[PDB]
Amino acid sequence: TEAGLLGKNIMGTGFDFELFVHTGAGRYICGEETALINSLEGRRANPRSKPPFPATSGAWGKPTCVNNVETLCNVPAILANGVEWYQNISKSKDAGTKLMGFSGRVKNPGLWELPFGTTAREILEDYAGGMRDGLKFKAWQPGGAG
Amino acid sequence: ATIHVDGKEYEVNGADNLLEACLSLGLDIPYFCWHPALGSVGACRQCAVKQYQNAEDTRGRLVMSCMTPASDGTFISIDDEEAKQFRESVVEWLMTNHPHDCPVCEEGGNCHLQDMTVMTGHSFRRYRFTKRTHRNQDLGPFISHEMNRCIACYRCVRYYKDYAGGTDLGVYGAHDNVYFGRPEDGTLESEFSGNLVEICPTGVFTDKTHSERYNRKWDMQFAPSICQQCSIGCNISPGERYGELRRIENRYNGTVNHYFLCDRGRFGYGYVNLKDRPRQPVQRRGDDFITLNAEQAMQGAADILRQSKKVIGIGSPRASVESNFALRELVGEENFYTGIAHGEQERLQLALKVLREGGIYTPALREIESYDAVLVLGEDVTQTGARVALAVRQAVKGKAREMAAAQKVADWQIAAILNIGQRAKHPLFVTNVDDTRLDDIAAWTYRAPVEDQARLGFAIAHALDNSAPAVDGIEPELQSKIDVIVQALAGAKKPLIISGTNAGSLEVIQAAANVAKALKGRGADVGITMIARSVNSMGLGIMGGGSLEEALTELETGRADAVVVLENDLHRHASATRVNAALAKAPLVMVVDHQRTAIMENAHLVLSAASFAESDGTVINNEGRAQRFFQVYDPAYYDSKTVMLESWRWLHSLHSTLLSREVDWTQLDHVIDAVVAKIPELAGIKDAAPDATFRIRGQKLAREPHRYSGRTAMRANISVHEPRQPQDIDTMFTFSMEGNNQPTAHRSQVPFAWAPGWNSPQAWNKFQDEVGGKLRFGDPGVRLFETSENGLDYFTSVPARFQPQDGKWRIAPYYHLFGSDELSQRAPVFQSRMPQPYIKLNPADAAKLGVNAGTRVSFSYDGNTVTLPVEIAEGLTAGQVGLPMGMSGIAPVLAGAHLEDLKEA
Amino acid sequence: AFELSAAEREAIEHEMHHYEDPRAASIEALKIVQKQRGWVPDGAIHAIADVLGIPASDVEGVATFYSQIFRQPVGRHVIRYCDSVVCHINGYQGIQAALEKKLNIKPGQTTFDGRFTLLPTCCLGNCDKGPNMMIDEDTHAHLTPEAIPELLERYK
Ligand SMILES: Cc1cc2nc3c(=O)[nH]c(=O)nc-3n(C[C@H](O)[C@H](O)[C@H](O)COP(=O)(O)O)c2cc1C
Ligand code: SF4
Ligand code: SF4
Ligand code: SF4
Ligand code: FES
Ligand code: FES
Ligand SMILES: [Ca+2]
Repeated sequence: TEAGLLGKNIMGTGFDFELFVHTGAGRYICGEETALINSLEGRRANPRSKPPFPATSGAWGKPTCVNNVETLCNVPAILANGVEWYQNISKSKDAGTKLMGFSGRVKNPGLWELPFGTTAREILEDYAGGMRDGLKFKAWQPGGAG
Repeated sequence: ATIHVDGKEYEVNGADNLLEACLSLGLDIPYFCWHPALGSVGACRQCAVKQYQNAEDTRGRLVMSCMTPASDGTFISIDDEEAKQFRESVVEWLMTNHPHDCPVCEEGGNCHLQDMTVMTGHSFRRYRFTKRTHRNQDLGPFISHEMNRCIACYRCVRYYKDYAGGTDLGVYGAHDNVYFGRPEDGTLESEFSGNLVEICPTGVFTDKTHSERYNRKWDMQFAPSICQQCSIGCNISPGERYGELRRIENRYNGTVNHYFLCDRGRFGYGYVNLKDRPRQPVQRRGDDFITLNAEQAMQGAADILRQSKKVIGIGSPRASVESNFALRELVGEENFYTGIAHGEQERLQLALKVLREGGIYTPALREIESYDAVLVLGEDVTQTGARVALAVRQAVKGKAREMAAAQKVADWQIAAILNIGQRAKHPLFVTNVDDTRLDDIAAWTYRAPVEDQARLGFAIAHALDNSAPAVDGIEPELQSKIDVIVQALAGAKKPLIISGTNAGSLEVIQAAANVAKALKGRGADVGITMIARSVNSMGLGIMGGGSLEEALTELETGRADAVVVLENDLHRHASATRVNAALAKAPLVMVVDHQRTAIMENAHLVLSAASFAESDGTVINNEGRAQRFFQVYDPAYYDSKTVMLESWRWLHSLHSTLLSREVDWTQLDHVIDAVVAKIPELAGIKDAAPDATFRIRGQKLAREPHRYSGRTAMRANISVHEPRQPQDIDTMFTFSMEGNNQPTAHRSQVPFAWAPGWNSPQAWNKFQDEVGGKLRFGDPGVRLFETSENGLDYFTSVPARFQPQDGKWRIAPYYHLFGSDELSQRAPVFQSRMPQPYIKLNPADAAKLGVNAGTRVSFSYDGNTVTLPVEIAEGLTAGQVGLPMGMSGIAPVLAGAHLEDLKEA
Repeated sequence: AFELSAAEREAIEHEMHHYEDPRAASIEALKIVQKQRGWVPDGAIHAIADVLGIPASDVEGVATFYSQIFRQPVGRHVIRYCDSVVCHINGYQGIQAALEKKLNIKPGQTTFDGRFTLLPTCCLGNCDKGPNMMIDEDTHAHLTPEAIPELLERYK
């Protein structure tokens, strides 16, 4: 907003947009999108039923779209470098890159940016360095606790 | 729409969800979190059915039927094995933490959770771990709290908050420690908190008044009666046991009071069980009180009446139509006096003239919820007609309903409706002498004297229609608010104007009639509602007669030497000193009453009348609907020395013994036919209920359930020989189980709801054609008058502004739901709930007198210096003093009355 | 007896400026009261209710719903050890045992002087550096049981 990128008359186009940061109070169910809308309204984070979708009536009965941080991070890359660049990142049905990484008693527990279609053994061996010393691999969860 | 349930075709309404459509067809789907009045939220997951995409589908999918619309060509299955196993699993998961409490729980035999545990066929416990527990809160004198029994169905919070508008009940906690209650211990603030005992499907919220003298539902004797605590006329089921009134359940009337009562009706029944009630006729002989039976009391009373030269009768709005008519027949039409003040009778007659001659349709209580704008003029409905306030809240939420319907959201998906309609609501404009309980949802609240409220109404009528008389002296900001009201009411498809006789002002009713006429002239679908004071106020107004002041002058001048007072204490309608002087001057006072009143000290004869629980009769409610209430129990069954008859029976036998020197304990239908023949305006009360010859395939209607217990032991302490069953010649009901209470029986009067497998209040679903709709074969009750073709004229009597004059003090009425009704005051459980009487004063007036908040001031009216402690009322207008009406010594005839000698004690 | 301060009321009203409905500032109002006074007392619910124009039952339900809004008195410092799955893999149980040995309490309650209170918490979003522990404003990673006395001695 100091540089005019947010607020009234952004970039001289007449478009007004105000961005706020709402810090949560520590509950896991608040990540659910309708429950996120409910907790944004200062209510208990009970999720809502669909239909109606949040696009029809979400936050305070208004049209509302909820998106992840990473999706809104790939949005500027699409809008800057082009669409046909984004479809040609990987030869997979899931276009674009993704933040992947193995964690838990491995040699290199971290996070890297890989195209879709990368096999899980590549992330474990070529990036995480495999398991730690004297540990036999038993199982793995691809996408967290759920 | 067309659905296919278990391979069988059904024709339903497409706007309903699947659960209510299937319950309307007689199919049994277990459910907890859905209610016909509250909508669907899909919490409890009990209503699961299996839905298929088409007829040639085998896999299907589990869906919640309460959240699934009953669209055309919808293929489902209830008796699918997977759906049955899931419903059993839901009941089992609810049963893992449930306390081993059924023998010591007041909901046993009336429990929806018991019914659905049995209905799912779940009876083997494979859970071996610990069960969670909770502390209980104190919710006041009415509702008992037991949080262990909760199943987290969220019905209480949805009803109390989204429906009733209450604020102090809520859901706290988290994952499996969800708590339902108040944030701290204290009385539930809502006037409709008592419906939680029927909303809650478990034993969390229970009737504490019933829990004192608890008995199970199969042990009750029920009757279909009408609540006697105000003029709305809500249908109730009084249930008794061992000769005392035990409980008041809601009785479903789809036209009036469908699922909900108010707390005054539900809990103010304790006056029936008072031990100082008259149970035998008592004659005064010097200082001796001789107890008589029926025959000798009738003989002596008729002899003394025959030696008298003129007998006058003083009726009451508490008494039924038949008893008032019987008194009118006994004393003569010209000698019959309605036992209300001249101003009260004038306001009542004007309200009746507006209702049955104004050409504007008066809605039923259920139909109020469909109006688009509400203007309440001078009537504190939450304290006088509370169910009208609940219906007004529903009509206010109608705007959110319409906004959701504009987005193609179904009417049963209540969460989406409340989400779309965030705070947008239909316009509500309430006027009172102070703040009302509808101010949280009112678009505007006008705190002003009754003359100023009437002037506001006349200004609204003038701005809506220039033919109406104008008001001179309107402030510009008041004119702007009047214009806001005018554009809100003119833009409404169905405006509703509510007023009543409790304001104590004729001009308020005249202004409301003017507003309704102005809206009618513009082509709007306007409705008008008038809130009376007592249960049969409209019936007494239709019957007519003189005022109480005329009867008092007749007693004082010596023209009348005999007075028969029917169900009237005479102190709520006139000054106590003048009433006592007139009754002491009269050589014969005969009080036919069921409550120990103060006028029986000087009464020569006291006839032990029956209350509503021990009598039959007809009552006309505030919208002019005749409703028949039936006797619940015979008072002579347990105490054989009790001579307690109907008031119309007493007066008809007195008339017969006065004429032919012979008693005649008549029948109810004879008195009904006499009313219909003599009074053509009350000709509709014949059709309120069928006569005593009405049968369902040759058998009567049962008052008690099939499993009524202890029939050879309840009276065994008196005598081991079983007494004769009490015969009911007046009505079609029997004082036994030997009768019909089938939900498919062709009748409208239903004493209680019970179907096999449905022992809870959810059996009313079985007793309706569609759930949440009307009673099958029609709701009981008949409107007396139709809407007139031509209306009245504009009332040109526009009052002047309220002028605060020194020395005088205008009494502003402050009604209380617990304390303004006389019989409700007599109930012992209301004494803790009712507040200490506070005299309400403006801060400016209290500074003028120098009195602070809490100090006692003494004032004299009719030579009676009484003292009250001061409460400061900021919303009151200076020059007015607020008085709580109906309380100890403060009669309701003080509304609009001046006051002298307001000084600090 | 609970009186809101002027700074608390100003911050609460400034948070009400950010939304189109004053109810939406209930979580931040409770967090402001908790940050100023350590926790949220019983009168704070009614004070926030009168400020925001929403019923006290709603504020109580919000305060009891969320785990980080404390409705009981806590110590001057809060230990929040992550009990989730990745820190369980990296051995949070030794960290919890060391904390129970040092504080000489069970999780959930407070020390006799109110110096620390111990709380099992959700996943802190630092699973690649597990196990993790949150003191009042500071996150700590790569925990060892021997580092508990030297880490807890810097919080008085
Ligand atoms: C229990 C539960 C927790 C969730 N937590 C998160 C979360 O923490 N962050 C997140 O981005 N999505 C979370 N989601 C997914 C959201 O519902 C939603 O899909 C997402 O936030 C936005 O969708 P998007 O991936 O297209 O941006 C959660 C879903 C569920 C059912
Ligand atoms: S609520 Fe119902 S199931 Fe629970 S203890 Fe009471 S009667 Fe039994
Ligand atoms: S207290 Fe009763 S109505 Fe409320 S959620 Fe629990 S079971 Fe349902
Ligand atoms: S609104 Fe009136 S008639 Fe209805 S339950 Fe209450 S007191 Fe009885
Ligand atoms: S009745 Fe449908 S889920 Fe509760
Ligand atoms: S599992 Fe502990 S920080 Fe995520
Ligand atoms: Ca009878």
